[PDB]
Amino acid sequence: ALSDADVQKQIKHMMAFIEQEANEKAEEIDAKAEEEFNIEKGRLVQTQRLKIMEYY
Amino acid sequence: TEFWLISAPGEKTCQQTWEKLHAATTKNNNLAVSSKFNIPDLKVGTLDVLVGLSDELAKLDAFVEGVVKKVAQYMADVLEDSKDKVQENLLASGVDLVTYITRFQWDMAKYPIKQSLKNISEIIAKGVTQIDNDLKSRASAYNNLKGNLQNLERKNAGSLLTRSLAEIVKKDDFVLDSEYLVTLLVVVPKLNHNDWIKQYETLAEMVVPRSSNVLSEDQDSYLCNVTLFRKAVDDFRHKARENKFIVRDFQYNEEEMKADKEEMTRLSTDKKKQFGPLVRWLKVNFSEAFIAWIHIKALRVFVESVLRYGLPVNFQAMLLQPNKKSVKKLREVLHELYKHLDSSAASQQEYYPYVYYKIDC
Amino acid sequence: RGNVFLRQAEIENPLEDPVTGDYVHKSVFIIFFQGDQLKNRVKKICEGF
Repeated sequence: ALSDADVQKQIKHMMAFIEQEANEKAEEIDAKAEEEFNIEKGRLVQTQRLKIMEYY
Repeated sequence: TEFWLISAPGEKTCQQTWEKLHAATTKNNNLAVSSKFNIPDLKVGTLDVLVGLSDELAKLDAFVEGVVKKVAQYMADVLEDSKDKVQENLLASGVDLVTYITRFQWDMAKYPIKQSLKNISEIIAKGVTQIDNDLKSRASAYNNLKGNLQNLERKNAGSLLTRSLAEIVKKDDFVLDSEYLVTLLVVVPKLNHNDWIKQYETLAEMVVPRSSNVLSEDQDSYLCNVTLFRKAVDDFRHKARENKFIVRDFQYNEEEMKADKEEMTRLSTDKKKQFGPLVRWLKVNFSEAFIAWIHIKALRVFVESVLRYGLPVNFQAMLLQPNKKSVKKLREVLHELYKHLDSSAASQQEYYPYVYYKIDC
Repeated sequence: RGNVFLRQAEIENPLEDPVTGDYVHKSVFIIFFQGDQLKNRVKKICEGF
């Protein structure tokens, strides 16, 4: 039940919800970026450390 | 008890006091009991998944409604200090039911809003389901106990023809260490008790004479017996059944009758001892369950309000208790007071211009 | 519960229904929504009517 402009107002609801989903995506993407550099760091650090110790 | 809950867009900050006692948006001219609901604030989470979330939440709400009504029905089927008719004043966690719906308390510790609202709904489902399974087990076990009592009383129910003679006769009433004889307990009614005491000699042969000694006399038929040869049991029964001499071969046993009676007394005392705590467990199960139910009802109302009103979490609701037979006048007045909220599209049927769900007995 | 604009148009000279034969006036009042659940149940309903 919306006038010719309240339809657009609640469309700005739905678009701000797409924005909230994009912000949740940004938060989870950054958090998984944090997790991923940690994981890849652990992996490659272990590989390099192992190679150095075997050579030693 | 019937109770109403209405939510609104909340376009003005004066609605903080209008939730309590507005005069212009009063109900029944400041006569209906109105108090602002203890409104929390929760995250949005989703909207595309939210419609189906609210639908399945309504299905689960009907499910838990059935669960709590089933708990109340069972506690009434206990039929002692808790019934649908008498002693029905069962307090909501030690506080009166009306008093707790009017003073509902909302907590974050049990159910963090930071989690998904689906997470909370499924945790509620898990808890209520464990309660329900424990309730089915409790029903089976304790009603089996009550049925054991009832069936042991069924063994204590009936005339002496079907009721044991543990405390009526003695071990010596028959011939212990019989040579070739059997003290057949041919119970004869009172219409014919005076006849066997003379006919016993002729009713069979190869028997013990002077076997006219009666044992006991009962309202339906007089207990009595007669001693006779093992093969002659057949002949005496066939001759005596025609003169109204009912045959009932009773066996005496002190040990087994005593054991059965001791089992009966054990079951009675243990049943009281299990029945007290049974009421306690039923009370706490029903207790935690309705508090979860009022919480989940408030959650569904919140979800519907967020669906309808707008991106802000600015919304304003309140309980409502109409006076009887004036709630149609409220239907009209609140239609007027809430139609200007929409002012366009929303026949009505169930899609009211306001938010509402009904709570009842 | 859908809140998106309305692509409005009208059909004149309503060619008969393909399968029955009814020359009855028609129009379109179309709206788009994002929810997949809506794309299920709304379309189920319209097929129903």
